[PDB]
Amino acid sequence: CYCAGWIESRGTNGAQTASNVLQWLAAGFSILLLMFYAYQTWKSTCGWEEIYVCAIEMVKVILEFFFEFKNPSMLYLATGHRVQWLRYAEWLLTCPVILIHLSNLTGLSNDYSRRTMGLLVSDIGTIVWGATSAMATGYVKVIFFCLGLCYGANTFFHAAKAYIEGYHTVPKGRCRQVVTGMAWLFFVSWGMFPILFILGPEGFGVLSVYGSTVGHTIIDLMSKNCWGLLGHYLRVLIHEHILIHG
Amino acid sequence: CYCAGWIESRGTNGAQTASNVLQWLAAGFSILLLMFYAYQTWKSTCGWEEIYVCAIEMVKVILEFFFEFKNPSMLYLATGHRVQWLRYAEWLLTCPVILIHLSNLTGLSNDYSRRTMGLLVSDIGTIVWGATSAMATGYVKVIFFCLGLCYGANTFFHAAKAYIEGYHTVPKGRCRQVVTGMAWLFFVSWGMFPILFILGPEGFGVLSVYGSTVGHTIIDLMSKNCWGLLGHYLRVLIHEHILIHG
Ligand SMILES: CCCCCCCC/C=C/CCCCCCCC(=O)O[C@@H](COC(=O)CCCCCCCCCCCCCCCCC)COP(=O)(O)OCCN
Ligand SMILES: CCCCCCCC/C=C/CCCCCCCC(=O)O[C@@H](COC(=O)CCCCCCCCCCCCCCCCC)COP(=O)(O)OCCN
Repeated sequence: CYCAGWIESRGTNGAQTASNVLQWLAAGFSILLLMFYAYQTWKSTCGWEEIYVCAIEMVKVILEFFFEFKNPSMLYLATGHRVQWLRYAEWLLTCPVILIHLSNLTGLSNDYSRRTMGLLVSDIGTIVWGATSAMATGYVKVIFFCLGLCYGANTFFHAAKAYIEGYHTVPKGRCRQVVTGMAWLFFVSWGMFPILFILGPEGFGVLSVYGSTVGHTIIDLMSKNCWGLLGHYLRVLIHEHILIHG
Repeated sequence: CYCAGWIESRGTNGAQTASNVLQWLAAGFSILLLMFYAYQTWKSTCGWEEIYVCAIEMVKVILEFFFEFKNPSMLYLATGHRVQWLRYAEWLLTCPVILIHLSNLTGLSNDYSRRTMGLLVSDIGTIVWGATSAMATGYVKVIFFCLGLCYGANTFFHAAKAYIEGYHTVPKGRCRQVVTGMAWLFFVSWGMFPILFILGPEGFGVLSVYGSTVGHTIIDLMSKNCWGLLGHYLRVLIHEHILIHG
């Protein structure tokens, strides 16, 4: 198997250095957040969503530092396109959990509405179509990217509805500022996901593998570590409000 | 890109014929079920889960008859392993919806418990690990298959709990026989999914591409078309019971 499109070049030895540094920073942040969540589960209240997302992010970052360009994480394909399977697998593992966290922002409701079901179905669909577009190499890539755009538009509409509902159910004060910050982080990072797809090697080859890895690491820290930490803080504030007033 | 493991052989020209015949049968069954579900949505009650699963199955069967060995549906990989991406993408699209149907068997409850959330997370994880094992080529394949086995064991435990809960909430009579048949179909087909993985080219190369396609088509008809039709019949019986008694 030669396929000269496999060797190519992943970066410029400076994007590689930035990617390694950001991977170390993400690993450290995920590890520290995991110890913090373990301590909180021991003492305070803690949700399973943030812990699961942090654990998956830590595992993904370790595998990205070690074997990002190896077969399970990087599919090389007969078309000459190196597909970052690790990215989309981690998306499938985390983003549904992030939206399960988005529903029931206040970690108090035990049940989930059908809007959550539509959210999850649309998100799984949009990640599936994004992966297929990454592996689709051509006009099929454009078709599957547009399918993912439609699914992600539905996902964004449902997520915006969930964010408005959370903003209104949450107590007035610090809680709504935390909800607004969560919404900002969520929408910016989840809208940079398709932007990075377009700019990355999976779309127009502008960002290269290492630059795309750098950008995806940054918005991965934003969308999962920082967003999960803000969700945990929102849950802590809600628990305090329930203890005092409720 | 030569990679002599890509050409190989997909079947014996009889497994190919059986695969084509079963694809035509699945396409016809999905089309007829789609007209039936459209008629039911027009006249009777009909759930979105069965319609969505049938539509995805019809699209998947069309793409399997036409471009099953083409790049978007078949990733060829630098390792020489032809990965059936269409299979795992369709799994990610349907199986979560099948489990959303498994929760709320009686199409009456608007809310979903955290057990449904765990079901969906475990199922997405098990499909992700199955895809990674299909692309992982070696001891990494075994490791990811075992990870998928753990996730699918959790999924099966939660699905069994959901089936017992549905069997007990459903009215006594035809409804519980339909629930039992749904449970039998679900567990047999979803347990043949890893059996077919083991026997297929993604595991031990015993079934070949065409034989694996034949088996997956059969248990795809069982797990999605027949199971969805039985779920629709259960919902129809429950609606009749509500109309008469409830
Ligand atoms: C994740 C995997 C990525 C895969 C990569 C490849 C796939 C490509 C697709 C990925 C994503 C593609 C999406 C692009 C299309 C998005 C267009 C879209 O649907 O836009 C969505 C929203 O998404 C956005 O990003 C636009 C931002 C607007 C929403 C921000 C505020 C709402 C929530 C904030 C709550 C805090 C304040 C609440 C009240 C404040 C005071 C009362 C439209 O809602 P909506 O707006 O109509 O809501 C109902 C409300 N009228
Ligand atoms: C889908 C994508 C496939 C990916 C392929 C590669 C990934 C490989 C993994 C895929 C699947 C891997 C699973 C293999 C290992 C799973 C074994 C396992 O976990 O087994 C699970 C599930 O067991 C079964 O598979 C069969 C369940 C028996 C039926 C029970 C529910 C039906 C109820 C309906 C009618 C019954 C009447 C109810 C009451 C009657 C009156 C009292 C253990 O629950 P459980 O049994 O302890 O429950 C709690 C009950 N005590």
